[PDB]
Amino acid sequence: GAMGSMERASLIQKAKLAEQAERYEDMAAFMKGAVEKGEELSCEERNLLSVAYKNVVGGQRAAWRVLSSIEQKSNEGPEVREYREKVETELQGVCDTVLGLLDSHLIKEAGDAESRVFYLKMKGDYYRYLAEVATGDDKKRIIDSARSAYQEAMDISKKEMPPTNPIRLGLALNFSVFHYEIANSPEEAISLAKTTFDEAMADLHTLSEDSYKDSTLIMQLLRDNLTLWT
Amino acid sequence: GAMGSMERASLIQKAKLAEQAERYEDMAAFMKGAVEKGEELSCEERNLLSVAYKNVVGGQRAAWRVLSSIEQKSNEGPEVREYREKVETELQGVCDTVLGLLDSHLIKEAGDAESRVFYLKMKGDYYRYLAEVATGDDKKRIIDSARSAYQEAMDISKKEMPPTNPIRLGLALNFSVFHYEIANSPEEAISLAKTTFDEAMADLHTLSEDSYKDSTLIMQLLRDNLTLWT
Amino acid sequence: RRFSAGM
Amino acid sequence: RRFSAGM
Ligand SMILES: N=C(N)c1cc(-c2ccccc2)c(CNC(=O)c2cccc3c2OCC3)s1
Ligand SMILES: N=C(N)c1cc(-c2ccccc2)c(CNC(=O)c2cccc3c2OCC3)s1
Ligand SMILES: [Cl-]
Ligand SMILES: [Cl-]
Repeated sequence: GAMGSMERASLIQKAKLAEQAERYEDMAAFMKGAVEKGEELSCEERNLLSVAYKNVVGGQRAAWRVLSSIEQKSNEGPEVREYREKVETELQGVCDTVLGLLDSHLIKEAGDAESRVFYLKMKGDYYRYLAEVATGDDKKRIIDSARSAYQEAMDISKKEMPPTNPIRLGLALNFSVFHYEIANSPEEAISLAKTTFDEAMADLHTLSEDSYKDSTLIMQLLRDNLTLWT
Repeated sequence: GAMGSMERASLIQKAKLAEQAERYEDMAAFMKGAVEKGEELSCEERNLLSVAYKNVVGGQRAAWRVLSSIEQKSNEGPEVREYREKVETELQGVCDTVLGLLDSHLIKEAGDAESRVFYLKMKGDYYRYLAEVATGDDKKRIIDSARSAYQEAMDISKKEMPPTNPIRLGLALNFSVFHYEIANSPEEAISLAKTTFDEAMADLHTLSEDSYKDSTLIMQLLRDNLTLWT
Repeated sequence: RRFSAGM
Repeated sequence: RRFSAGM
């Protein structure tokens, strides 16, 4: 790896700098290097990993959707399809890289609920991004891989975390989006969002002012989706 | 070049797609490939080239300024300097690529005023970006190279273009920014912006409604700079 | 557009 | 921040 000669601490420091500079491809490369040092990641480090790849894949997904729409309109030369394929291939490569980091070896070394749920949610997320562009023989298996990762994360989070935990809430939010637009299960999506919102509501009284702000921020995303979906 | 096997027309088509997808590094790579086909560029094609590299170098410059500020504060480990240097080197490479396209062989083949002024302005612009980060033995020569390109463009534009021409106006705007913040000549900057604005004003009566909108848009940038500078 | 956690 | 043409 091109980051093999840099100290772990310097990679983390430079990831934080790259975030401030909005250099998210650099940020992701630095955090990939940090993961490849082989040590477990702290809470803050896990968030840096997540933010970096979310921004990288988010730009690719937004581009793919623009190109796919143009391509669709043009089917109502080969250049549109070719360029959509180029972006799609690059996106799949990013998802494969993230999934490879989780499988080698973040998940197997993650014993605490906060770390294991975080990584299993990420695994579901990046299989979901693969499913957004999937069309061939393996699409159903891609979908089931996302479902399986989300489900294991949900099972742990329900046993080990309070209903206001922000990781638990963000997991439920994304699993509900999975149901709605990947699995064609809008009723499951709505039920999960509502149950998650209501159980978090009833737990807010246990929280500090800061935790309350953290949880209600994500609850608002659940509510906004319910308003869009109902 | 990695774009050597693609048709010129397909490269231009994909540059337009990449713009719609906000994939500006791709856009620049496609337009570099189009230039390297060896034919002159049309007005529209010149704009695609300009937009692509403006967005690429603009992200790098914005990142460099964030990092340089952090570095300065830290001088009131080596990681901040190292990462600023990395971004700076990448930025210089982009400027060198653009300047190489202009020198091989866009400028020498540009005979019309609109194309020659466009390219000489671009040459000034990318030497100016080099000057923004320059500190060593060659900084004065970098500054003079920007000045020389801007000056030749100004001389042609004054002889061959009306004072409301948008290329002429954008050239004068950028040469005025060069004076203000690169050449430490704020009075020259203010004088150029004011004279450019006033001579354009007096020519607006010759324009169509569409041209009037084009010219007054850039005049407003001249005015806003004068308000900031006075 | 619906929200996911990262957005 | 001052304007240049590209912005
Ligand atoms: N560099 C970054 N972008 C971050 C660094 C740290 C960090 C973590 C631990 C210690 C120090 C810093 C982050 C922590 N989580 C969030 O911001 C966040 C996002 C969504 C929901 C919630 C969140 O907080 C709890 C609720 S994000
Ligand atoms: N793809 C793009 N981003 C563009 C394609 C074309 C184009 C050119 C010729 C024919 C067809 C399209 C562009 C033309 N110029 C501008 O927009 C512009 C920018 C600044 C000032 C002015 C401008 O217009 C005159 C005044 S920009
Ligand atoms: Cl392509
Ligand atoms: Cl670096």
